[PDB]
Amino acid sequence: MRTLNFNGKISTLEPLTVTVKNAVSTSGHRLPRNGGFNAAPYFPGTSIRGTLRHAAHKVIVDRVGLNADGKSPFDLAEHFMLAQGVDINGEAETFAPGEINAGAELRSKNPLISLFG
RNA sequence: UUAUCGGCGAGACCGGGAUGCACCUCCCGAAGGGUCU
Repeated sequence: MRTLNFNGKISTLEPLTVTVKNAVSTSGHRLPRNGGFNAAPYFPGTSIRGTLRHAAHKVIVDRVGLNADGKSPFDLAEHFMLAQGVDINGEAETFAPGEINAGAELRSKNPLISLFG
C-alpha cells in the first residue's frame, strides 16, 4: 500500500495526434487546447489511460490464457467489465456510496479493476 | 476536489514543365648591389 507516482517524459518517435470532438471543428483537426488556438495543446490523459487499460487487459488475458477449447474465458460481460468498466448484465457489487474504502475483496481478486475502476 | 466507469478511431503518393543565358586582355615601372689568398 504505497502511492507510486510515476513522473517522466514521453519523447515522440512519430507524431502524436488525437481526434477530439470539441477540438476538431469544420475549421480543421486541432488538438485539445485548453483555451484558444494560441494556447499550448495537451495530449489528453484519457487517451493514455485508455491505451494503458487496453494494455493491462491484454496482459490479464495472456496471463489467464485460453481454455482447453482455444477460446478466451472472458464473455462479453467480463470483457466489458475489464475493458470499459461498465456493467452490462446488471450483476456488480453495488457498494454503499458513503464507503470510500469499499471493494477490498474485488480489488484484491481483480487487480485490473482495482487499478482502472 | 460534490465521486467512482469511457484510447475517438479507422483511408488516401499531390504530382505533373522548364538550359538563365548571353560582353569584357587587368595591365601599366624598375639592375639588389658591394666586401674581404
